[PDB]
Amino acid sequence: AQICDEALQYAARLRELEPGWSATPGCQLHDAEQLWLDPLRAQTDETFLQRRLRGDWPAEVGNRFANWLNRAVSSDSQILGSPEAAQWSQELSKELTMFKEILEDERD
Amino acid sequence: ILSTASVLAFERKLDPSDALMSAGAWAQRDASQEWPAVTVREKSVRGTISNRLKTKDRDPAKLDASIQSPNLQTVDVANLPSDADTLKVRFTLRVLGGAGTPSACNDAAYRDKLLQTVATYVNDQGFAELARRYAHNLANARFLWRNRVGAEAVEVRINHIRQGEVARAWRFDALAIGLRDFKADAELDALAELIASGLSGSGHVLLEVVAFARIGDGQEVFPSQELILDKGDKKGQKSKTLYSVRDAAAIHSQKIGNALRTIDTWYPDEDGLGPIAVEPYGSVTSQGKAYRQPKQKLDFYTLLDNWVLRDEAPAVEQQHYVIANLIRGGVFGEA
Amino acid sequence: ILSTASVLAFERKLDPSDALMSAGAWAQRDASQEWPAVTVREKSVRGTISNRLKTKDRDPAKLDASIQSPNLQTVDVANLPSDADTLKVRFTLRVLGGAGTPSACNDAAYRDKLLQTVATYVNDQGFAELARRYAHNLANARFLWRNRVGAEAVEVRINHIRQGEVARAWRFDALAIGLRDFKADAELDALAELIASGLSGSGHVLLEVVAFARIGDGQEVFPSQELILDKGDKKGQKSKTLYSVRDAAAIHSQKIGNALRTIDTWYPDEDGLGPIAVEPYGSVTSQGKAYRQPKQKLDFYTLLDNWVLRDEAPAVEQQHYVIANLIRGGVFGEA
Amino acid sequence: MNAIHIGPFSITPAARGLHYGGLPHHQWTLYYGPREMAIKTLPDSYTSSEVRDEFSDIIAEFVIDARHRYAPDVLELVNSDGDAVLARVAVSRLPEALSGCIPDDRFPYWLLTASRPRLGLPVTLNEYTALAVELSAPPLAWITGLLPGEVLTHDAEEWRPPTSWELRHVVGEGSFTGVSGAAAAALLGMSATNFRKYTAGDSAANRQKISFAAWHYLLDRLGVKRAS
DNA sequence: TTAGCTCGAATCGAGCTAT
DNA sequence: ATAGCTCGATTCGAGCTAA
Repeated sequence: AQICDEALQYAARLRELEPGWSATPGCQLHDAEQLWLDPLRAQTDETFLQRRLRGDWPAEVGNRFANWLNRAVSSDSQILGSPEAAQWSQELSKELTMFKEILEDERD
Repeated sequence: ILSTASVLAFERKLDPSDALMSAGAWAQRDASQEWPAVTVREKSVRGTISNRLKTKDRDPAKLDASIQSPNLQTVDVANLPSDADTLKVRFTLRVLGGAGTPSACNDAAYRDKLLQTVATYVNDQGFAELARRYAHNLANARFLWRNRVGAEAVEVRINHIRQGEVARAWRFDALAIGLRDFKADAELDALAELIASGLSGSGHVLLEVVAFARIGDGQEVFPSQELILDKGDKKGQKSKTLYSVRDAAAIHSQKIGNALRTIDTWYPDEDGLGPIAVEPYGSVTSQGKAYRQPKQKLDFYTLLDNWVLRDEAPAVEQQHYVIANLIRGGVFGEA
Repeated sequence: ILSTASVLAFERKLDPSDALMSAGAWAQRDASQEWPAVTVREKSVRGTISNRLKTKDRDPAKLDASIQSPNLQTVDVANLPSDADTLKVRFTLRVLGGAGTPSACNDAAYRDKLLQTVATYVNDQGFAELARRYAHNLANARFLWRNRVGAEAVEVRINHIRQGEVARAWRFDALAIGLRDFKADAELDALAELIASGLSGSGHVLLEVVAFARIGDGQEVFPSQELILDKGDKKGQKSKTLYSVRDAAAIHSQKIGNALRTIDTWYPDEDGLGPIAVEPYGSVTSQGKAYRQPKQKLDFYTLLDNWVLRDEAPAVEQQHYVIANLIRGGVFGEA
Repeated sequence: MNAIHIGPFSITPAARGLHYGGLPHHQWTLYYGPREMAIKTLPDSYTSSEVRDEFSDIIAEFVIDARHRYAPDVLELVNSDGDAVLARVAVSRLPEALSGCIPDDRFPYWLLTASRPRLGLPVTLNEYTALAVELSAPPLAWITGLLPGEVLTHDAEEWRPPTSWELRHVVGEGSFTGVSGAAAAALLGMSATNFRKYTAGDSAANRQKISFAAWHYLLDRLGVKRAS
């Protein structure tokens, strides 16, 4: 919960940057997560990316952060074989569905 | 005391090349030297949602709203030219020999015992059954994985090369030789003798393998599929890319080698499925299961350990499987 | 008392360059100066569970679950073109001279004694046996490490480049000259005398070595492999990285030097392996063991200490080993 | 002021000072023999204790890096499966019968290295006990990596007496063993003045070189070498 | 605990011997 | 390997100072 709270805070403090930093040129700029990283691009782009962000409602960012957390957890096969990984996956699913519900209503 | 080594790396025999795809017309196979190559092409696809939902996405309003925005993708596709019904797939195969000698080992006593075991096998039962099965998988176009599943006629030609010229040529009908039975044929016997001479170290064996499959005018062929780093947008997702070397659709060499290794008809489960690729723990990706589990003591590692350390020679079929595993190579030997 | 020096750094003779790999066809190798380079490219590999399991991963459910999640990765792969069967590998070799002189030496008396010892060696028997064995490893394509194991015809061309021009040309059949025996041949003797003049310091010699290997059309070639930081995603893992300098597959210069260094046939163990690289403690990376153990009093350091400090000259074979190790160079002396 | 000596380390001040801010300062540099480790500009109002506390952290991280770099290699006793570790022993050297090994079910107990390419042999509990007795590493075996091989050899014809700086690795309060010079002299059955004569600086006329038996018995009794 | 220092006495190495 | 010697240099113990 503290990791997901800090992720939400980090996006909130990126919200104070320039509105159109996501439109800068670059080969790797994380376009999948740039919809969530810069909400303010929809103001300048009335028809380029505002409707895409409204209709798509990107919640795969939660899946990518869950994959990052899976990369950040210890690779213990004893937990994976036992139900400890089951409880860890259940609590991770609860925290990520809460986090996805947070990112769901960002268009209001 | 003869404990097994911590590193037992083996180099692969039966080295296959990348198999290139070109296309043309049937009865022009004798003049198929300058056939145009099959080129990987870009096309745009749009589809509706068809995956299973997890009982929470089954809301009709949400499903209809998802259909209002169908996914847009671009994919790589390989097709024949419209004036061409035959697929030509050509690769080369080197048969090396020296299967039982590891490329890396720790224990010299284990290496000597394993080489003695392999020499005992070769003396008692040479590379004959294995070579017959390899020649069978080479004479039926199993390396044409999805390219012969619905072909009207599949015809493969095997040539033997010494000085850049054909030393002996083989002509086969790949639909007559099925994907199931390892029968006996005089041309197949000669090809098996050549593979045996290659695997025994008697001489150099280089074979070019050209397979012709009459599929249809402008039909879709199926080359090897690569991976995508997925660093683009959601419109041009590039969800599918195909393998090519120089603007020519190709099949990965390891896929051809996997199709050539499909000789294992000795796994404990019922052989109604047919042959499977020779590999430790008999793990086929299609069914996602492992024939020759270590629990039933018929995997490669337990058989090799019993044959070499305890001198418990398995059945001739199981030692054929073990020597085929030595032929395919590997990084056998844990810490 | 004339103790040994703490700092005994040596510089290497027989300096090779990086060996570049190019491709073409046999019987046009006389016009191979414009052959296209072998390019290192990417392909995708899909693998199953083929390594040993530690008695806890051998459960059928866990093994099948590991099957359902195969390891996807990309590998650097170098292949010949489908119309080219010959691999060309070219490097330049420079032989310096002044092997017994260290680059750094703490003790002046030990420096003088070592110089007298090496001068006594050269006066008794010069750099003739060592240069003959180096010329043998030049004549056969031992620097063509895995590209020689299945090549049908290997030919090595060695030129003496005096003023940027071929002052003397050698052409060899690298398969007639095996990897086991150091025989005598007139052209081998001439190249041995040239390398001897290089090692003695009589004149400057620069050797351009070009090797052609008839492997097959589209067959895999094996350049040197690099290190992976192992930080990216598992799907785009880059499990194998090949060495290139400018979009051209290459072999490391120290690998070429190690293959030329394979002249040591005088180690206490038997001649089953054949020659090994002249290293202190006779280390072979593939076998994972040390011939010439320090316990057996036949390594470089004990022989050098007995020869120099206390005038116990070993056998002429061990003298050849010691001088070849001084040619090899290294940071000797107590750190 | 004057140089501060902490075992093998030395904090010598600069001969000329400077003024940082409005206060006088000197640069204090830390040595490990001839190796300069760090320099700090310190106020002239610091005592020796504060100057030592300024470099205590660098000395501590040197000690940690020396313990991790020269830690003795560990042998592991495993069962037939090779997965469960039954006993761990840290050895000064490996058995000469170690070869590349994966445990079988032919023998119940296997002795294996902790290194990733594992070396080993089948072993009984009596043989494992004998090997652990005659190969074990003393608790301060990492200090031997900081000493040359010509002072740690049992060959009397290849042995050289340790210098004062090499003695101060193990003899002082600022050394790696932490025992005093009087305690070290009590361990050897020696007078404290005679043992101080061993660790006397170069600015001294009465200096004695320790003998073979005394040096090796000191290493035994300190837990550095030949103590299992 | 560090860091030394005389002062006579015992020890140390490397020469020789004898049996 | 035993058994023992001489002779000059080095070590050794117990006083002492010096901090």
